[PDB]
Amino acid sequence: SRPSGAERRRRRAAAA
RNA sequence: GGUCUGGGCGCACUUCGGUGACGGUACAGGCC
Repeated sequence: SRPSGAERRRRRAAAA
């Protein structure tokens, strides 16, 4: 969309 | 940052939708 900033916090939170 | 968001930016991917724990949680907001 770009990724929704919250969606950046979800990137690392998919993993950690 | 407990954590979620929002929508771009300055960059790289790609079906051009979204994917990217990159500058960077930085910006401004929710129960902090």
